[PDB]
Amino acid sequence: AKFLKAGKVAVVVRGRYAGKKVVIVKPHDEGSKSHPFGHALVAGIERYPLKVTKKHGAKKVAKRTKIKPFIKVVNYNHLLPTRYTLDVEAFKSVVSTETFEQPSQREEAKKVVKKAFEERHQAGKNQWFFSKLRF
RNA sequence: AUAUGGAUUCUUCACGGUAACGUAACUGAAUGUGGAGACGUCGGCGCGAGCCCUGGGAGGAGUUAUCUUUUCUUCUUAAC
Repeated sequence: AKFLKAGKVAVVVRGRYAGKKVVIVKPHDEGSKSHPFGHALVAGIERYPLKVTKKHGAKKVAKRTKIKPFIKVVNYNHLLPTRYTLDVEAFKSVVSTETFEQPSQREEAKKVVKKAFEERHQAGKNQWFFSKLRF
């Protein structure tokens, strides 16, 4: 009866990313010395790709499909779990507790996440995840 | 009207905080939505400003047969 697993998709509810979909990578149920609460390490989308029609040229399609990712430690109370799933094995090793608290390692993980999201978006799958929420 | 500095970009249009949110900055046309402009009267209570009262001290003046370390007066600080 536990659903906050390592591939669950949730919606951020607070903190500059509210209304943006996210996928849980590493959960921490019994808190930690820092962040003494139930929290998860998540990677999400900050700038969703724009809709592409058949009239768009080669240059414009590549521009409109760019995705800007982010990584964040989020309290459980600030997430809204969904029923969707997204495999994270391609980038689970690069995001962890170590990659935070260091500016250089945060950017290295983000570009790896960006490449994974771009390839996932191409050859369309997980269409709900890449669709911007309307509110 | 315009230039320089700063900021931003090879992940093109910034990062931090669990969060409330923070910052020297940190593209946004049509169209749409929201806020400010924009609001009665009476009652007590809290707080601020000016005034009033008052202690010590540094100056000036008055009274002094007798008494009064005394009576009066100056000691101020704007927008931004």
